Amino acid sequence: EAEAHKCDITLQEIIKTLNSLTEQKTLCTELTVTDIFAASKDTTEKETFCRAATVLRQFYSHHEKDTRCLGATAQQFHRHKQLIRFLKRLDRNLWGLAGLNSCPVKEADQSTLENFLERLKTIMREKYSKCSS
Repeated sequence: EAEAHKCDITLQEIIKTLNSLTEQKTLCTELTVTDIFAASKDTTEKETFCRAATVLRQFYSHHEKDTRCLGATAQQFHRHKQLIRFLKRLDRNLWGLAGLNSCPVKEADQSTLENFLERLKTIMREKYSKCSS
């Protein structure tokens, strides 16, 4: 089924979705998140995708039905379901390519969902330029 590669087209749409996840960078990113980009000795690109894929998992399960991220507006609701569908999509498109179920992401200080979403985009733009071989 593969022809050229599974990193130019698939991962490409995964990067665009990455920037879309930074739309709610104010009320939903006020909580926190492990800093996987705080001390990365020498992990792999597929291991980094699964790690951030687990953190994103809990982000689309509870924060989608939590009131802390809801707010208090009729338009904020219709816009919320939009970020929940884009996030759950990247959940399988990020690690689905990695190939690693076990992903112990419980070793890091309490970073912020903001600085983490920024380092997520950057990491996808410089690391995605090394999938070919």
